[PDB]
Amino acid sequence: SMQDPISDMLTRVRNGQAANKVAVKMPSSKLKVAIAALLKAEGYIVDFAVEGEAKPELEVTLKYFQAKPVIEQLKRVSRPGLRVYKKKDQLPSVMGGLGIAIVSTSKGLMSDRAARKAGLGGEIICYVA
Amino acid sequence: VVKVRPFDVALRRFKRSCEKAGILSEVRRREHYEKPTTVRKRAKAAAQKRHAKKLARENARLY
Amino acid sequence: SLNAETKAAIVAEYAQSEGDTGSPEVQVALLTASINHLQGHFKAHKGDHHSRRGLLRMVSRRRKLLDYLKGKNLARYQDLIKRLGLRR
Amino acid sequence: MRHYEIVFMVHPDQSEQVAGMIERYTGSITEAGGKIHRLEDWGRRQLAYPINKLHKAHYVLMNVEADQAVIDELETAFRFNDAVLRNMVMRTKAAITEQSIMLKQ
Amino acid sequence: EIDYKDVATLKNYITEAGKIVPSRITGTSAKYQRQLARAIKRSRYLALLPYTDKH
RNA sequence: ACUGGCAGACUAGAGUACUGUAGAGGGGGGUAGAAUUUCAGGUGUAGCGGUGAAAUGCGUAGAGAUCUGAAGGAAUACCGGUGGCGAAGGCGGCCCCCUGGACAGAUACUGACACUCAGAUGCGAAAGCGUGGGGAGCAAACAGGAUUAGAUACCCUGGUAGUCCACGCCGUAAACGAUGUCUACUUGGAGGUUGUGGCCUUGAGCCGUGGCUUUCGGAGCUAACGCGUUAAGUAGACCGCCU
Repeated sequence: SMQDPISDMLTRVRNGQAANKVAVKMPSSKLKVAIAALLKAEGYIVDFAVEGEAKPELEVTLKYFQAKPVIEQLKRVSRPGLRVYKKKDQLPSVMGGLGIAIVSTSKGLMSDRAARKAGLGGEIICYVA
Repeated sequence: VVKVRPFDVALRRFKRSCEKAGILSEVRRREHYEKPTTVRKRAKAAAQKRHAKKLARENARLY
Repeated sequence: SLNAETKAAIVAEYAQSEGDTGSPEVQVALLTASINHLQGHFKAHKGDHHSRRGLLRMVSRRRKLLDYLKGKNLARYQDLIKRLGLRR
Repeated sequence: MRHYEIVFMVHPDQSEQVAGMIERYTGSITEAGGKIHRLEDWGRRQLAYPINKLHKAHYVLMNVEADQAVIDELETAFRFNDAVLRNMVMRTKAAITEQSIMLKQ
Repeated sequence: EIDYKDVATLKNYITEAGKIVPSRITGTSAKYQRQLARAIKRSRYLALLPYTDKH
């Protein structure tokens, strides 16, 4: 069964970037869209779009720079089989601060930088580098 | 079966009428018991060789 | 094995709505009918191990649907049990 | 009910009895709610190999509708009738009321 | 549409020995070949075809 | 926010109903033809059989060969296929009866009912075991003949258990793809097979769309060999296992 939609999102992006696909579509969800918004903010994707009302699909436009894919790493951290929650003082730095770690805080979903500045910890979704 | 309609023809026609009923082929099959495993092993290697021929015989400069 | 007329008798009897084929109630009732019919077969055909694997999938599936419904509406679950004669 | 195609081949000597057979056999079928779709006495024909040292036999083709109980009856009849040399009963999907290759010839 | 009664057709698909001919030779579709082989074998039981040239 | 709970909602997962389709899927029963062996009779007359050669063996009491018949058992030539079906083991003549699964199309239904599974349960080649049958062929053991330095072997002539059936038991195999199950994603080429739709079937076809399967290869992966959309790639869930 598919028991981790988020990891599926990340896989789809990671495999898209690997196959030099322009965009990737997947079944949308709140958290997928939230992730896609952060990834846009941080400049790792080009854009996203949620089409459909009945069964909404998400379309991440992937980003390349010098014909290498912008996303090098897209590691899921908090799996379903092992959740990972870090306090603010214990938030992961990624690629020596040059990558993000997507934290889910109780005031939304943010990069580890913004979480530290906010003095929130939360659930670590993934590392993007 | 060959009705002699010269004999020399008739025996050649005979010899080709029994090729085509795989008669001698069949006797040699059933002289000794081929164990079923061995039958299959032969049949796979047959197919495998036949393909591995055609494949590289389409890849078939020399000079 | 259950043909179409016998199915339809059931699908009409246990339907929880209009042209309900898919309620637990219908599904379980059909499986119960299949299982009960097939009991004759395996009395006459104990060695039929291959068909029995298919019998046991019905037995399994029944349980799963029955565990579903009990989890949803316990009262519906209690009805269905009583109507079918299942001691689940 | 199910549709069958029955071919039974009668011993040549008893070729006279054949027409009697057709009647009585279909009798049982017709009786028990059983349609007879096709009935094609092909006559005597040369057997493609000896059956009981016989070289000819009287073929009879009969397509019926019936329940299996009726055909269980027939197969047993054909067994014990010493004139009926072979018989192949085949379940068919749908009734056949045409004419066969055999009779077209 | 193959009948155990259509001897004439079936005979195009048996050798002189009585053997069923490969689908490779005849060019029959796998599905057809299967249905021939079944018919030929029913014919043989009704002594409409022979099993063997010998008999 | 995310995970959980609780109360609802949803249809993509999973399942149901309908109609088809292909198939050595399973169980039961019947039957056909070829062949082997034995037997009976006919013909016939000195070999036959076997091997590297030979001998044991068989044959003048008539073999072997040939014809006819009979009786048995076992297995189903051709079709037949890197075809098919099955969870795996495995499944091959034909016919019937009972029966499982898969797949496709179409519409309707249920509404996460799912995935995996410690322990548990069931199925599980061949050999083997019990009881009762059966016993053509084959053949552990065994006997004899050869070979050899020897030959407790290989080879030859025989040959019993076993092989077959019923009902149990056993629970193992290089039970192998030496590759856990489930899910999603990621260039292609050539095939096979089984559905379905369209076109003009304007002429066997061509083009879509599914299922299953074979092969070659790209990226990637890998110690390498290789694997390569049926992954040994990219990820997730769970189990088994290694040190």
